Amino acid sequence: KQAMGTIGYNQRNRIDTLMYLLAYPQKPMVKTKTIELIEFEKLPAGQNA
Amino acid sequence: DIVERHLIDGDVVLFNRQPSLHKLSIMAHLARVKPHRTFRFNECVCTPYNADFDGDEMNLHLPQTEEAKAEALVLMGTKANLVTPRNGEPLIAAIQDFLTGAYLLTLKDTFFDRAKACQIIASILVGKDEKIKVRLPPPTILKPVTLWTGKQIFSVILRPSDDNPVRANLRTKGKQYCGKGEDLCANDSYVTIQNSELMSGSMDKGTLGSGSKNNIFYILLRDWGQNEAADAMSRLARLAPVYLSNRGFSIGIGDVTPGQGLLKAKYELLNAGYKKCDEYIEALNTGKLQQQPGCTAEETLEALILKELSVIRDHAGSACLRELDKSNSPLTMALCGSKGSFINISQM
Amino acid sequence: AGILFEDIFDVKDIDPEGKKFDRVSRLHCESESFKMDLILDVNIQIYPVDLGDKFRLVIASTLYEDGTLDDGEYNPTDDRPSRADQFEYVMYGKVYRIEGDETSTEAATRLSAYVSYGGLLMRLQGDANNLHGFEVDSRVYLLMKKLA
Amino acid sequence: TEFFFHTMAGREGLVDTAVKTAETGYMQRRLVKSLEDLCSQYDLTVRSSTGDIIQFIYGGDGLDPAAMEGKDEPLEFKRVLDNIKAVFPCPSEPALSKNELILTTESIMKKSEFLCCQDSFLQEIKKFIKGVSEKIKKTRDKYGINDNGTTEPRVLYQLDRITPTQVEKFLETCRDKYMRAQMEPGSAVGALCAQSIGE
Amino acid sequence: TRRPEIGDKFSSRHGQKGVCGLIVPQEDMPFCDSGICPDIIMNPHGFPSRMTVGKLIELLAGKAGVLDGRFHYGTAFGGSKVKDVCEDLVRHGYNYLGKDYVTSGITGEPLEAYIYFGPVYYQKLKHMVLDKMHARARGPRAVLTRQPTEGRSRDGGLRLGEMERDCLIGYGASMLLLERLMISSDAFEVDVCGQCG
Amino acid sequence: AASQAVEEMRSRVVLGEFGVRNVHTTDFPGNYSGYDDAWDQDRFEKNFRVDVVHMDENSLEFDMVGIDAAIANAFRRILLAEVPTMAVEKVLVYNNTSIVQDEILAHRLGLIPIHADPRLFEYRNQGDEEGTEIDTLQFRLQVRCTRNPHAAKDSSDPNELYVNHKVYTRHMTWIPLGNQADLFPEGTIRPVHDDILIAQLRPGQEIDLLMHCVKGIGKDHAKFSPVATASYRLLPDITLLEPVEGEAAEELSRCFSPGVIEVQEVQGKKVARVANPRLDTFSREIFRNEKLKKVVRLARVRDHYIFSVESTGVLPPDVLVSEAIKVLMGKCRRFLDELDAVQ
Amino acid sequence: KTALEMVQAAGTDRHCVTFVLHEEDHTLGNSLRYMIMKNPEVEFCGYTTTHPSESKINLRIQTRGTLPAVEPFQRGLNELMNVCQHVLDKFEASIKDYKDQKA
Amino acid sequence: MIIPVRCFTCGKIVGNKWEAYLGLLQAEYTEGDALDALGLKRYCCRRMLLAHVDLIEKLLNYAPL
Amino acid sequence: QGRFRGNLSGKRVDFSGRTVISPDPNLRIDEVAVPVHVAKILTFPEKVNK
RNA sequence: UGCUCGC
Ligand SMILES: Nc1nc2c(ncn2[C@@H]2O[C@H](COP(=O)(O)OP(=O)(O)OP(=O)(O)O)[C@@H](O)[C@H]2O)c(=O)[nH]1
Ligand SMILES: Nc1ncnc2c1ncn2[C@@H]1O[C@H](COP(=O)(O)OP(=O)(O)OP(=O)(O)O)C[C@H]1O
Ligand SMILES: [Mg+2]
Ligand SMILES: [Zn+2]
Ligand SMILES: [Zn+2]
Repeated sequence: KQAMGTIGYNQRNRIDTLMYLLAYPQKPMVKTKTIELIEFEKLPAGQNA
Repeated sequence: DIVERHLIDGDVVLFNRQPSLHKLSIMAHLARVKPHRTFRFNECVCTPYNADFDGDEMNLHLPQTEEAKAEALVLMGTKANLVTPRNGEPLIAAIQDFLTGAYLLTLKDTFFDRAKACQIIASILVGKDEKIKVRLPPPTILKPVTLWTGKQIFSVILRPSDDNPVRANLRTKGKQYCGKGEDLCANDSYVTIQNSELMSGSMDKGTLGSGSKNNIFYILLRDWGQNEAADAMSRLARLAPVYLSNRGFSIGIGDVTPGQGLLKAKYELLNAGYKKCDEYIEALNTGKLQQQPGCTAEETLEALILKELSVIRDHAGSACLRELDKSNSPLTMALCGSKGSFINISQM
Repeated sequence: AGILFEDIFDVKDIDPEGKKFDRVSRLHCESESFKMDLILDVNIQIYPVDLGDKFRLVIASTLYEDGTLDDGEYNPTDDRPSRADQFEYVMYGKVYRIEGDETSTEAATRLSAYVSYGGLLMRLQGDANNLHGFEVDSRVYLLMKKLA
Repeated sequence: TEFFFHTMAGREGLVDTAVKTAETGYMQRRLVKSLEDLCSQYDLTVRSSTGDIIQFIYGGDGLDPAAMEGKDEPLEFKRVLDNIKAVFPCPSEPALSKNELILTTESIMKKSEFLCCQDSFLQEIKKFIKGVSEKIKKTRDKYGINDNGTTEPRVLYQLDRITPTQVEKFLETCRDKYMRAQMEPGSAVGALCAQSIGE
Repeated sequence: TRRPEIGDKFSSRHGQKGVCGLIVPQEDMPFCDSGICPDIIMNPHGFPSRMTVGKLIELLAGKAGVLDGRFHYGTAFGGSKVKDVCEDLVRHGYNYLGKDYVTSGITGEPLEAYIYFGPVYYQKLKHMVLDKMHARARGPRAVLTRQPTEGRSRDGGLRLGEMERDCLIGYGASMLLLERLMISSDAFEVDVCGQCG
Repeated sequence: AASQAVEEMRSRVVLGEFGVRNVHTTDFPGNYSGYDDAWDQDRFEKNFRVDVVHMDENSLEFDMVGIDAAIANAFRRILLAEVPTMAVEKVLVYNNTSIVQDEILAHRLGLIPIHADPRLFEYRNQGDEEGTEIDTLQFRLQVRCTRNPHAAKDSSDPNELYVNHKVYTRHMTWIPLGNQADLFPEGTIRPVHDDILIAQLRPGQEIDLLMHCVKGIGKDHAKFSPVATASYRLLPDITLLEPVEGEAAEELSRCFSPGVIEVQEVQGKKVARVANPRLDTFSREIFRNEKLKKVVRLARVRDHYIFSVESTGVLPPDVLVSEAIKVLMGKCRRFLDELDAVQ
Repeated sequence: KTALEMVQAAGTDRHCVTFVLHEEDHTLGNSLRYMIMKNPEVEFCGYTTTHPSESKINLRIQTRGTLPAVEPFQRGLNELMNVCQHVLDKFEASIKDYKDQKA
Repeated sequence: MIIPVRCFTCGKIVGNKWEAYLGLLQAEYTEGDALDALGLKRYCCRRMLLAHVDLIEKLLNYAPL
Repeated sequence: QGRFRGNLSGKRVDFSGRTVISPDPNLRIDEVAVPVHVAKILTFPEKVNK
């Protein structure tokens, strides 16, 4: 719920009081079917290291 | 004149975690300035603060009076509060990655040549230990190959130099002590140290942890003062990570996988327990079931089913512990008591 | 000669409690000349042993046969005629315990010497006459040589 | 189903800890607010702020719980004796018999510096000395050790070896530890008790 | 634009929240036979007490996937089994348990135990040391009670709570408590009449 | 016997089922009785050798025999960090209308390698942000994206609709300073790959910037690292304790690498043997087969290191190894000069 | 100001010396440790890092007899320099013959 | 947002192999064979190219232009 | 938040900081590492003597 | 004042 990552495709025009974005977000390699259902892979919030 | 000088090295400074349960939650330390942006301290003092380095924020206060500074350094000194006033047990002691490192170091399998032993010994020669002689101990085996055991390297921590008057002596039982060896246990779990030299046994939480008495650091504190115990703890915290990194300690999915005999035993135990539970259910529902004293028939059935499930659990755990091979990282960390236990291993 | 003890032993068991350690084994040995039992930790990786092996073992106060007890420091690089030249497996330890036998309630004549070679345990048990010269906090050399 | 039951157990533990935090916080606050007034005076009597005496002596004996080496006992005589024997091994002095040990103990204990010590600690020291003397006597009777010091196997003297130097060192160490383990006057004993009960 | 440093909180998608303890150079990092150096080194001791076998399974599945160019599924009560990813690892020439032969970067000698390498999906949290760093000079005070303000945005100071006062009482440091709670916080000089009080 | 075990400990590193043994270097004087491990320059020069097995552009592989793990790790670390190169450090921006952030753009530009020879430049002194001809290089990047005047009616693909919408590193133009144009021929100072995608643009947006590059080492920042992957591994030597034949021999070919174990029909029956232990990666899959565990002995040669050096294209890897050895020699000479100045 | 010597105590004993080396790391420390450990007159050689924040290392040398422990330091440095020169020459010759035989 | 130029672990140049990879996706090549043909032996570059999401065009769709 | 509990028994003080903690085994047990930034803010009044 | 968080 506090993970840092992209918000949406309009995150650049969006102006909020506090926003955290990731430079090079990457979709997880081990993804649950729920991730595909909620389309989280289109907006990842982490990196694989 | 008054000069509002910056915080420099040597200033007594209070360090506290806002959740305070006992008095040891706040201690007066010596400030050393570092270019980073976090409050860094020795992890051995983590047990009093009850910190876990997962985002905890701690407070740091600077007294504005010489009298307050002296009172903080004397009464709330870290070396002067190594034991809690509740029961006298030492709280500032070795912790995870220090119990396991010292345990793997003091194992009987360890045999170091001259170069590796010299490196591990020199890994602690920093700070106030830069003005003392090394005092390389004589090797144990010398004719076939000149090898230094890990126990001598660990004892070097107790008595680094020749002029050091520390003479540590201890005789206690370990966690995996059999109960009959009396310093001749097959597992080598009887700790015996004479003249700051580890004569027998392997270090663990029972001897290096903050559990209770018989700790080597507690013995040093009670026999030779606070400074010697603090120096020994610093040498341990500087030596154990170096050896633990140079040797390598990892856990994998293969360290927790079950064996074939373990699977067969688990299947047989599950079958037997389910059959006995079905027999108890049939006895209670149809017929008369032996009622245990002090409870009803339903509570008796509940107790019997819990007993059978616990039998299955403990027998599967014993089978897993027997089928597990040595050098297993979960089993190794469970034996030394650094983290986890046999119950967690059996569950996982 | 600083030889405190010397006897030929035969191994009767290698690991009575299982293969606990990869490099170290707990050999049990019995002497032929006397009834001296020996429970000794040995390194099989560098000095392999078998069940039926028979070896001569010598516990000496000093490593030099001339009687010079000057053992302030040991230099492995120094080359000189010493006792270790006549043996194959040499260890350096300290006799850290002398314990009387408790099995015999009365008229007991058996003692046991516990020596810690850097954690490797050696219990030499037998008649107190053979253990003459053994004292606590005394550093000694063990020399073991396998025989045919 | 097993995952659901495990999550139930985890949530039960979480709510238990959540209630425990606040409950023990309130209990600690009450205990400290009640016990913060007591202090150890210089006359070894714990008195309140108004001057009323709560105890004529703290704990009945007057020892520091932080300096309690044993299980609610000031010293572990066995470990102290072993440490004295190991640190100061005198090879040029003969062993002591039971009678000689008792005699030297009675001679050393009757000195002036041991008079200010409490009687219970002296009785415990006498009991430990009698026990170790009985052990030495049993060993010498088992192995036929003669008190004259002319037994041929000298290794027999290494079973239970004690010298008057070690006896003096042990007695002085025990006396110093008992003196340094007493309650230092001025300590806030009440706050320490409140914290050691609340934690 | 901020770079990870000491104090930044990191998560590993398994509740294993952590803080960057040290930033070592690349040459100090251990290396495998292929020459891959790890980005994040995590403590194994966190596994036994928490029993996070799911993290190991995710690591193994991710390694198999990046080896064969696939996306394994970690679906609840299902997903890719361990046998399939083990076969995928053994087919590509890697170990079937993730543990690989690794040489220490510092000493240049191989490690006695194999290291568990694999790609893990780590996520950075909003908790930063830069935003949480706070230091309070004399600064401003409140109008009602002349004491430091509450929050960091208000340039406030840390509060010595009741339990901290209890600890200071237990220690017996009267002068330190007096300096903290009277001299350094709300010291003032009033005028009292000795006749009427 | 005992001598065989001592030789195996002092020459081989055995890999067990649960852990690796004999990993510490022990050939030192005083550790062994029947061996004089004292330093000898003649024996070292006799036993040491270097054999290159593969060498192409931005890739090198060579075996060193006789060197130790300490010097090998030193060479590896010098190659990784202590080899200086040229990389972008300063970024002067003029009206960057791109969606990509300015700091992110500068960070991406800094990671772009430069084909300039670092030996011909010097380290910039403390400060001196203006830069001189000797210790800096300038790269101008000016890309203005606009709509294509001639395109299809639909033009769904961005390539047909817009021009210069993807700012590749080929748009970077080296701007000579002073006499750098005469010293460096045209085409030498340029981006290495020439195909790195820096950013993507849209009509109206423009990216105008200048990049000041100075000499630096990889220890300060990873952007100066010339080698992509510079590592070394011990040469494996798989040995068979007993002759393995039959169908189980085929299992060997399936347990190890496909190219190390070969099966041959000497008498009409298949027997396995070690063909090329170099190709093996030590997957330790032979431990799964219960019967075949006690028939093989996996080991690594202690004094045989295969170095694999894949560079980023700044300079050939042989020159990289030479410069690493030269940097180590320079450190040794600097410390010797300091010691001589002390005494 | 890079390499500084420190005696074991105020007595200024040349048997046990500590060399503090600035702007260095594990590379040169381990290389010099290996090159000087083979000296038969060295009882104890060991390098350590004070703190990962600062770039400095501390080597400690204790000899057997009356060696000033500075002569083994220079010996190890010269031996490492000779080894580096030899490996450089060998690598250059190897690369040259490889280029010759490839064409 | 955009493909990084350098690999996080090793440091191999990977930004220049992105669009061509997309070409291999426009062709009949799968993921594994395309990553093999691109020259990525170690799995770190394979993870870098495979787990990367191309969010630059989605942002340019919201660009002023 | 009353006067006794919020302003008399427990109150706020200056010359103090709050920061996240990170492990560092190379320091003694009686020593604590302070960042340079906080060290420049928290000042100590030293009296000029001989 | 409210609330979401951080242990
Ligand atoms: N609804 C609402 N009430 C507030 C707010 N801030 C303060 N209050 C009320 O005021 C009381 C606390 O006052 P403070 O927060 O101390 O006011 P302050 O910050 O000193 O005000 P300033 O001096 O202007 O900064 C609470 O009991 C709240 O009911 C707010 O933002 N919204
Ligand atoms: N409400 C609170 N009051 C006091 N301390 C708290 C509170 N919430 C968190 N903390 C601090 O955080 C610590 C709680 O961690 P703890 O409960 O021991 O582990 P955990 O959160 O269960 O982690 P696991 O779930 O076991 O991984 C201890 C305490 O100092
Ligand atoms: Mg926490
Ligand atoms: Zn008045
Ligand atoms: Zn890569």
